[PDB]
Amino acid sequence: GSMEGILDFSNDLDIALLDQVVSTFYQGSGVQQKQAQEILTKFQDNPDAWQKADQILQFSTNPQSKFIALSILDKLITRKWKLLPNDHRIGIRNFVVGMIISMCQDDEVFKTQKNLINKSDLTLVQILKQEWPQNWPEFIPELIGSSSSSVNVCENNMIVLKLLSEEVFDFSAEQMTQAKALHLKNSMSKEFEQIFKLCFQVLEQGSSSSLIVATLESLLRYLHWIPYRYIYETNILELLSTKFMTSPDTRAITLKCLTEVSNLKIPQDNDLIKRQTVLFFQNTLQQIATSVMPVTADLKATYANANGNDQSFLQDLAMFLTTYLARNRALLESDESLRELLLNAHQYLIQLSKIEERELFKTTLDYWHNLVADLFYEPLKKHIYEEICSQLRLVIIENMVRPEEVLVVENEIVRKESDTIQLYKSEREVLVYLTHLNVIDTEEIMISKLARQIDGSEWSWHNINTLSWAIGSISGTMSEDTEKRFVVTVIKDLLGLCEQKRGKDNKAVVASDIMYVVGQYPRFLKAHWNFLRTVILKLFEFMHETHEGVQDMACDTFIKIVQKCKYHFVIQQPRESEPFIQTIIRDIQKTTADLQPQQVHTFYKACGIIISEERSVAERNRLLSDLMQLPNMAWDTIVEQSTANPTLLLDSETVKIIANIIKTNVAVCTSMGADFYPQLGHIYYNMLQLYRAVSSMISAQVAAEGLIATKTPKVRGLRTIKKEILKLVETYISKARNLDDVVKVLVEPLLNAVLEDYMNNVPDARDAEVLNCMTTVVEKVGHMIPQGVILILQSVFECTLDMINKDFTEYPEHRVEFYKLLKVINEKSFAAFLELPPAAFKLFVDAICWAFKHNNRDVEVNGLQIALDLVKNIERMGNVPFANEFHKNYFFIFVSETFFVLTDSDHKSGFSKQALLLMKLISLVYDNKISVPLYQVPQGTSNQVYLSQYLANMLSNAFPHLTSEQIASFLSALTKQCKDLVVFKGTLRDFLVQIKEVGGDPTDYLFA
Amino acid sequence: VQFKLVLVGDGGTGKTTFVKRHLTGEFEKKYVATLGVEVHPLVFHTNRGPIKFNVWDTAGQEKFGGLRDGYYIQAQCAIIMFDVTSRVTYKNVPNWHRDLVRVCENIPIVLCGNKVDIKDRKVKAKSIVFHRKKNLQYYDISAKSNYNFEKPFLWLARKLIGDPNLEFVAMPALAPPEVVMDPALAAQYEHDLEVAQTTALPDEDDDL
Amino acid sequence: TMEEDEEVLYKVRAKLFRFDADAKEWKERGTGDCKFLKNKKTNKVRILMRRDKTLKICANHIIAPEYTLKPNVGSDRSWVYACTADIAEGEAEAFTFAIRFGSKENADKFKEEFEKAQEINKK
Ligand SMILES: Nc1nc2c(ncn2[C@@H]2O[C@H](COP(=O)(O)OP(=O)(O)NP(=O)(O)O)[C@@H](O)[C@H]2O)c(=O)[nH]1
Ligand SMILES: *[C@H](CC(=O)OC(C)C)n1cnc(-c2cc(OC)cc(C(F)(F)F)c2)n1
Ligand SMILES: [Mg+2]
Repeated sequence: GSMEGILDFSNDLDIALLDQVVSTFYQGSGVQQKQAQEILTKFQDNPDAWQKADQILQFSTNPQSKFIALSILDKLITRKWKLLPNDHRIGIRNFVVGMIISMCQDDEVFKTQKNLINKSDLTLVQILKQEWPQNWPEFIPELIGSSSSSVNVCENNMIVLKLLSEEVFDFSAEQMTQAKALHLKNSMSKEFEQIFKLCFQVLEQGSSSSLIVATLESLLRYLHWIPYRYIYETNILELLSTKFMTSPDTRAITLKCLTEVSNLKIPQDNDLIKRQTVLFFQNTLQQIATSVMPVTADLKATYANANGNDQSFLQDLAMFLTTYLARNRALLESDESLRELLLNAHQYLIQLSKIEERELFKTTLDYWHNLVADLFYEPLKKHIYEEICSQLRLVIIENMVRPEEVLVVENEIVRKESDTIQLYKSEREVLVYLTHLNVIDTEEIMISKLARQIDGSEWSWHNINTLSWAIGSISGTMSEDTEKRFVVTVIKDLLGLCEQKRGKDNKAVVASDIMYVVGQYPRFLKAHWNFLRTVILKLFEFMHETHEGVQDMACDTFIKIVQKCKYHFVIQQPRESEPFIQTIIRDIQKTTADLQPQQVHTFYKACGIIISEERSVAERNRLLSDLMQLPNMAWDTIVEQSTANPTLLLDSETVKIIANIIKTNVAVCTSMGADFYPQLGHIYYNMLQLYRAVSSMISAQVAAEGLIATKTPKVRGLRTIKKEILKLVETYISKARNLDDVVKVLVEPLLNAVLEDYMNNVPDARDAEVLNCMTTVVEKVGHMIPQGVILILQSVFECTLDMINKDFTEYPEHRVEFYKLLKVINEKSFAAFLELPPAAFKLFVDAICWAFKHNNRDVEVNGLQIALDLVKNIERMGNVPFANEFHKNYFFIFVSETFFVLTDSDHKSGFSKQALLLMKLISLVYDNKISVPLYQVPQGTSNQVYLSQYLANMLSNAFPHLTSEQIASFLSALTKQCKDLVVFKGTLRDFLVQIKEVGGDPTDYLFA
Repeated sequence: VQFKLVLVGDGGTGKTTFVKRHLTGEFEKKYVATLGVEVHPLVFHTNRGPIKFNVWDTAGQEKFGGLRDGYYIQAQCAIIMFDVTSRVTYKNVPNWHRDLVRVCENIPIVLCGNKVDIKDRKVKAKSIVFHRKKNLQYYDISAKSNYNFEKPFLWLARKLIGDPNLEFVAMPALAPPEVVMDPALAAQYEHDLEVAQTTALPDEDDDL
Repeated sequence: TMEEDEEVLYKVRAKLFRFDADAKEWKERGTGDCKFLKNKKTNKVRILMRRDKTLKICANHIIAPEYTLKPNVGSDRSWVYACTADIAEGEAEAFTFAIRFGSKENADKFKEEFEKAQEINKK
């Protein structure tokens, strides 16, 4: 409607109309709410709206209206406070203070408008940040006197002091300059004795449970910084550890306060302070035992029921026990009168450890790892926790989570990512430690747990899985002899389960467990060839099974076993007619008949691993020859049928066959590295012409069908050919040892194939993979092919820049690969850039600065690195025309661009390397490493002086609310510190604080 | 049975993409910075009846902050979201949680590490611990992969309804009507249909 | 839940899109099990498909015999077809649906099952 009326400030505001807009926003709906929101924003952002704050806070019937009004004062206080005339300041102060006392003397407002008082308290604190204590020296002494007058004022001042403590110590770092935070930190420290006094009396005196909670909430923030004396030389620890643990209204905040206490490093030579650290632990554990739960309570059941504040308190308890014991358990390990206290606390953690709540489990597991590592090195300690650890052995074995390798899941046994992965690794680490602490007890549990799977006593998928994963995880902890017996007595026992469970679902389950275990015990397989052979053969059988999960895992296991047992497949073992590699290669086609292509490739990759163990070149190159028989035959047939009739590649089934051929080569080359060259030479020349062939088909299709053709299966299939080919070459060159063959055999036939085709193709048909391949080539060979690097630059530089220099989103994969390529070139073959024409070298600089302003960190970090290595490359040239022409033409471009990203609040993630770049630039001038004048100002003037003038003028126009003195001091301190990075960073960070407010103090830049 | 849900976090983290994914099922690849707040109703069907969230999807960019903490008043639950591929987004979680619990002192809050689908993950799992001392629930999620995308709401619904065994349940499937095509525009619903045929489906390299 | 009195003729995992005619884009509607349900009282066959973890309906309409499965320019494993009465989100709207499967074989089997259902409804 006409909700917009409140925008017109020539009127004087209709408070009733404001409150309707507000109500229509918060309580409203649909479009009316969507229009009220936009009107309120415009109202809030009007620079004059703060003059209406007074009258909204006097006349309004709506709390939300007063809230937003205070939102408008907050923004004035934080950002333009020092601009106001002094009269308006003391005006706003008295108004804000007056309202707070006004709302805290009306007992009904104090209860019902908690948010609006809290927001006022915060607003008052913003004033203190600007005025206290230099102008308001009597704020605190008044505040403590004012607290006797009323009970509502007393607990509200506990809120103001909590907030003040957070704003000074907990959050000053990013929001204040170092000098100002130092200032308010000291100002509070000097006046804390008074504050603590009021805080201790209120606690001891006892009173309203609300005032008590508020005082404790306030105490929690003091404990982050106040000196130890206030905690240990008063009686407050006995208050927190006894009185306040009993009432459930103060119990939550008390446990937190006591967790913060526990997280201090006491002067660990003071037997009187050690006494008290033990005492408040003793008291707190007694209060839990008598007022909440005994140690035997089933905390899993409690947590699952989630009555009231149970889950929160149990989390809070877990945080308290783990924090404390991790720091102070040594206090309890010696005195025998404290032994029961030590164990009861740990038995609580045992009970906490079987709650079903992942993020809590991870909390206690972090502690257990801390404990077991200690018990594994510290002499004479583990015997204390013998009882605890046997319990823990059980908790972890019964809650093992699925490892990466296992690829079958229940939904229905079908085929969780990194959150589970990390958790499993953390359980394994504790369980390994626990196994080393008592290896008999671990086996006893595992064997008997497995003995009861045979019986069916508690057979289930969950039970057999966790047990199978625990067993696999402890590989490497037992003796080889006990392992042997143990391993043998986990497989056979596992076979008499598949033998007797039936119906696919049950057998894919045991199949995944048996596979995980055997794949985890390679040392056993190495010494028992006859069993190893039986496994690989059965693995080959699993590759023929209808269940897709089993199939996929059999391949992952095969390659897993092989990577550890390569050498037992390369030799002719006893009992055998030949090396087993030869038997595997022979039946390659039958073994892999039912596998999907990408599993077939994994199979070939495994054989490549084995082959690479044969040291005799003649034997290996024959092995490689044999392995590649199938795809080579298919390659010869498909090249002779591409030779004549270049129409044969229109067939989509032929496209897929070619692709799978190249991927098989990619897969074997992955594992064989430099040993793959003979096979690459066999296909290189035909492959690169196939690459030329396919390139034309794609170009033809785009012309004949339009850009949409790139989305079609036909063309996408042909682009896969080009990509897999580049990936093969990139793969080999990255691992090659014989670089002279790379340069003289591969590189130029490669460049001729891919470069012109990339430069002359439509953008939507260019392959970013081309760039990635070239990056690898330059990295490994660039120093031997200066003309090749030049050609690569001419081929890809300008055209791909035009792709990415219109926005920040189009062609994301080219964007990243692009600056990857400019980085390596600038690092390895800088000469290629000196050969650029002046027009192209300016585009290069433009391209680098373009990288700065990316928010994508792949591009942003590379860009900054390029700029840094570029400067370094120029300076190594010394005093030479190009270096002088560089500085004159581009020194200030980089400085001003670096400053832009440092100050624009949109490139925070890169602050460190932007600071590093700007510091080097400035240190060039203040080291006189720039021998030409940087200007076009009188004669003889030093570059150090001109830089000062340039920067002072630059910042003044980009930040006109800064005073001349602020900019004068900032640059002075910034240039003095251009060899001290951390101080340098601190000065820039002080600057970024001051450009968000008016009235910044120039002396703050002398903090160093 | 409707609750207010505030959704805070740094810009680019995926707040609105996550909500849109629940409203329509779509995945939006374009980043169009939210301006102030977008309010959306969102309903889930549980075994304890329907539950409705009024999701106040807040803006992350400071230059578009709007009323800022003004959006938090009378909230009954909240999600804080960061970006596991951007360390600084996790660095600021203590700042979003700061302004959120000064206005809402006692509400269930979920902490979400979005974008776990990206493989070059920067914020490592073992380093995510802010939720411990502050009694927040934490989940790895990905609005693009749908990984754990259900869980923030399921947890919150369990905390507001007060039932730990609350579960999502299948809607009733009304019997679809019998409608014949309109021959007046049937000659024109090849226009609207050819366009669709010639516009390639997104993400043809996914598994589905 | 309202599928007591229905038989499952076919089930397949699939992703379903809807075409926004204004913005020229395909937008995902849901991913889950696509079911062909034959009502045991009326013998009419419907498509009903729910999302994976929320189980919300993202498609519910008769497999009308008027409908025709067309291919998409960029996929060999999807079909496009017009739909004039779909009550997934409430009131019977009209849509242009694309549904993609995990393989070309799944798509072809779907097309077979789709018009087998069409003849059943033609009765
Ligand atoms: N790879 C990936 N990208 C995601 C995911 N979720 C969101 N995005 C992407 O992140 C970008 C930001 O989108 P958006 O949802 O608007 O983030 P936002 O935090 O709401 N922005 P703002 O707070 O400024 O309004 C989009 O490009 C989106 O595609 C995800 O799970 N995975
Ligand atoms: C279980 C049979 C089964 O699950 O069938 C699936 C569907 C393929 N089963 C019985 N025996 C094994 C077995 C035997 C082995 O002898 C060395 C080795 C393994 C392996 F898992 F380690 F490969 C399995 N499985
Ligand atoms: Mg958004």
